[PDB]
Amino acid sequence: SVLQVLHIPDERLRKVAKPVEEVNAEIQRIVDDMFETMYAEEGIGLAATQVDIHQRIIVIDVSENRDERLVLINPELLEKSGETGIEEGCLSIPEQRALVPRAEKVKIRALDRDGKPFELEADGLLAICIQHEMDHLVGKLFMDYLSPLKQQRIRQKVEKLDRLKAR
Ligand SMILES: [Cl-]
Ligand code: NI
Repeated sequence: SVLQVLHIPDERLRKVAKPVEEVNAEIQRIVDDMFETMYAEEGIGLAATQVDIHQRIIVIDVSENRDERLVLINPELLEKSGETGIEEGCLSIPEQRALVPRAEKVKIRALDRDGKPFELEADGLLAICIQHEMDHLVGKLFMDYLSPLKQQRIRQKVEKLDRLKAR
């Protein structure tokens, strides 16, 4: 099923996710719904926080052909290096953008969809998306990296867009 994605200024987006205790049937269903939602929204990543489920679960697909599913359950950042930054969007901040400074390279450990442990070294867009999505799990949004005036403008624009969509 496609789930609702929360938009700013919803306070539930600021909630710090708890670790997943056991990757079970419930967790696998959440993962599958998150993929359905991410693809339906034409996004490249989604955190459980964004769908009002406050557990450390991320789904990602940065591929052009939309056929490279990555699941991070309980991800932990092991190392980071380099400097990068692109214009980022966010499904929770619809249609908005900002240049966000990030690490170019990250190494993480996590559990996959079957609950099997793995490690991953990532760079380029994948590394940027991992960091963006991991931020969500600690209640942090790309807005938080910006000036107060820019944050105000972004909030106002999302609020107007949401009124318009609310039909
Ligand atoms: Cl997002
Ligand atoms: Ni986001």
